[PDB]
Amino acid sequence: DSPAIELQAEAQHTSGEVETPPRFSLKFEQIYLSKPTHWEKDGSPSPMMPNEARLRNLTYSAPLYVDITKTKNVEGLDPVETQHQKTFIGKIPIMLR
Amino acid sequence: PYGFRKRTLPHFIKDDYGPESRGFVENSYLAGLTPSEFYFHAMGGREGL
Amino acid sequence: FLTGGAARDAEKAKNVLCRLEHTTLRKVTANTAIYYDPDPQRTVISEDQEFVNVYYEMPDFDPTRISPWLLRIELDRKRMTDKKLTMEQIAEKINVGFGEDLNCIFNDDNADKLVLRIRIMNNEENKFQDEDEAVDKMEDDMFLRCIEANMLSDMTLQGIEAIGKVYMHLPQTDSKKRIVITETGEFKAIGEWLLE
Amino acid sequence: GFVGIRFCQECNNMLYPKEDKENKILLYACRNCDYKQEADSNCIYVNKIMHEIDELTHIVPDVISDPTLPRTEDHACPKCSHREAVFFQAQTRRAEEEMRLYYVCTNQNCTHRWTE
Amino acid sequence: YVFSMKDGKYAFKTEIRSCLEHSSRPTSTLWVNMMARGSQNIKKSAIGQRIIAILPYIKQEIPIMIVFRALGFVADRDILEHIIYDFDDPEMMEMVKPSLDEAFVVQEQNVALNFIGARGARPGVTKDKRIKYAKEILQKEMLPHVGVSDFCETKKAYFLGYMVHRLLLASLGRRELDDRDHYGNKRLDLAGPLLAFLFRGLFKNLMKEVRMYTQKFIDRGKDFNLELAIKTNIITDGLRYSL
Amino acid sequence: EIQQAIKKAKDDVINVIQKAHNMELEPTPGNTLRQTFENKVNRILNDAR
Amino acid sequence: MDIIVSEVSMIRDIRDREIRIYTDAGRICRPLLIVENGSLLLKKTHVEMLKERDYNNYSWQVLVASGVVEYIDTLEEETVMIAMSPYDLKQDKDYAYCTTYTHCEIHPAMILGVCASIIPFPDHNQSPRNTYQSAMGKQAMGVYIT
Ligand SMILES: [Zn+2]
Ligand SMILES: [Zn+2]
Repeated sequence: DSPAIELQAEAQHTSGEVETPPRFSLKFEQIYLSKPTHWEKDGSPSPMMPNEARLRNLTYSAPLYVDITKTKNVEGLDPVETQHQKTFIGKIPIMLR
Repeated sequence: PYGFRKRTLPHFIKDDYGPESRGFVENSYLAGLTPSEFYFHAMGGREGL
Repeated sequence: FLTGGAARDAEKAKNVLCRLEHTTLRKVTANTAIYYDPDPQRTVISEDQEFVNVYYEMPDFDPTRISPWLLRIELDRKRMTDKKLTMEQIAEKINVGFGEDLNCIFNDDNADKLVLRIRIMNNEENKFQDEDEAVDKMEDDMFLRCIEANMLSDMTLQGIEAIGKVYMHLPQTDSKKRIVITETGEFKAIGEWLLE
Repeated sequence: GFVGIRFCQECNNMLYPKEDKENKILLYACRNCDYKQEADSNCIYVNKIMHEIDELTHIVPDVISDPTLPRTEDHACPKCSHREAVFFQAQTRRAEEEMRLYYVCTNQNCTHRWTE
Repeated sequence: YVFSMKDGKYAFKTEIRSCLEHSSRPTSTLWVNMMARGSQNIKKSAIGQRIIAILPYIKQEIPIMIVFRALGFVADRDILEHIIYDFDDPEMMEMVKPSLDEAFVVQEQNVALNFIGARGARPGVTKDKRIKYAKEILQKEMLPHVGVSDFCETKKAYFLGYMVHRLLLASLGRRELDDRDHYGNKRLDLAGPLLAFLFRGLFKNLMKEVRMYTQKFIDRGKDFNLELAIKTNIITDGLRYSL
Repeated sequence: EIQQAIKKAKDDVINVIQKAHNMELEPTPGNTLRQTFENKVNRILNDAR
Repeated sequence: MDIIVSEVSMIRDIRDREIRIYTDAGRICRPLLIVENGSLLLKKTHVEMLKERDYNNYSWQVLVASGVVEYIDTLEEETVMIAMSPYDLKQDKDYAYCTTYTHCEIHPAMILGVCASIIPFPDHNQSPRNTYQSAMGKQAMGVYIT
């Protein structure tokens, strides 16, 4: 239900401005939730434990991944689609049991 | 008060003014209360607090 | 507290209560209606016809100058008895609350219902008055409705407007009773009637 | 008796009372339109302070299909002589000062409502 | 909900807090009130009780009949069919009189829209932006639970007539007044809807930050990186702080 | 004896409700029929208690 | 259990000619037995099936889906008739308090909460003292977790 991101370039501070600027559209369509996994200082993932989160004062959270559809459209040219799948956007906390 | 539509509880009948639905307790605390009059005693005891 | 026969008789104490309790039209009447009467001596209500021709046989005003719009008020007999009012007091209260602008015709004392016919006389000397612009030019039935709301919701037949419900009772303790000294030297508490 | 209002046959507005003097007859006319008609009655506004409610027509006859309502089997129906009836008090702001019981016949074909 | 005021200029009020389901643009409160009889005016004595409406984002009082004429109903009979279901009822027919007796100047839909828009916040000029703003209030603010799209004025007029019908029923005691502490008129917000609302707020903040990033990297004519566009600390930090 | 007195008070308040439903309860001055009926029921229950 | 779930609340306002359907969150319900013709829908066959869910599989959702237990919310309580016990159902019609029963309570003692149900015989005590015991029931000492 979120509105799609619609763009239009406005290079009004420079000379030779193109009358038909290129445009972008961004859409979010899919949500993937994984298991609660903690990344350490070296970046190695490991499945966190609620006892481990209690002892290390960590937050029992799981990362969320989103699929991004990016359409690049030029006035007078065919738009092209790009899929940025499994894009990490943040960790949501997980309630136990 | 009639919290429901003309009823203090759904276990009574509408437009009933008898002492069972009114809030009168016919039993002692030694004998034990019915659940409706125990709820009415809760109604009475909340007002003091 | 009361003195004399009012403190010992319930009827005079109730007459005191009628002089103290706020009695508007809301506490005395049954219903109101607004009629159109083209012929005052040949009105649409047949039950009025037995006495309205009595009132217009020797009228105090020209019947051709009165307005065709009539205000018919039917009163309640039980509240009329409870407030101990007579009808001539109500007619006098109408005539002093509205002046000469309204004519009041009231029913008999032993009728089945108390019927009131209130009319307005068309003041032809005031119809030529100038300085009348954007002042909500007002129709006669609408004027009858607004003065009907005025005599239903604002005026007082008897009592005090600042006094609401009034109760009559006898005290049962020796605090609101009248304590007097007898000829023997004892203290006697008399439970006189009193108002709250 | 009591009277209501009438709607215009041309623009469906109110038809306000009006008095003209060439025929001594009230005309119920249109104020945004040019429609008018004669007066069947003579009242324009009746206000009742102590109004007599006919609440027997006010109560829905479907309340026989209500498990929360009381039932009686001694007061017979005046219409179809049904022994079973549903008695309840009215809901208006005038009837709580009387403690008046209102009886509805439980027969689906009769549905008589009365007061004892 | 129908409530009664012991003090003030309102004898009875009807309040509905309407919101679009599982969406943004949060809950809007719509009131329809009746005027108190105790008004010290000679002209208002015969008028008596009068029905008014209080709109979202409007600080003024508008009668319900101008609102009804703004929905596309210029005839009184159609509006009375919308409000009064049975034409044989005497006193309700008498009770719906004074608002109609007040509303004679407005008899057209665009005049009603101008009447709505002239009393709202930031009033426009030359009546067309006021008509558009009145349509915006009547379509996006008045009852979003029944519909926010076009051609939803019939269901909105039906619901408005039902709610005025409920208020005038409660004016006579034919239906009992609503109770504030009656728990049947209450709901419980658990972790679900509350975390959903935090997700709405943090998602709006994330979309605002992403839009800012791509707007400051679109004016130079260059492209952008989607992984560098999303600041992942926003939602996690907000949820961690609020929890 | 206590149970018989409680049952007698319940029968008395049932008879009070029946006579109020049969239009036989005359209201006292100073209060309405609602307040008179409630005061009679409360006095009966308090006297029984 | 075909189309409409048991979570959906529904009211038939008979005196006002209304039907209200509520499917939204925030509502609170009690599961209650179903009574028609002065008899429970729960039989001894259901008791024998509930004696073998300890063996294999006859879970509570099967009992709800059988049609004998319904989730009645606090809005639907104004239109239904609920009893203490089947002993109220077996009363003769000459002295019957009611003859049209729609529901029956499984047990009244579940109207209490967690810290108020720990009182032995709470009906023989005082309600402010029961509230006091619920207040200091959270301040007791013991093994809080294993
Ligand atoms: Zn017309
Ligand atoms: Zn019958």
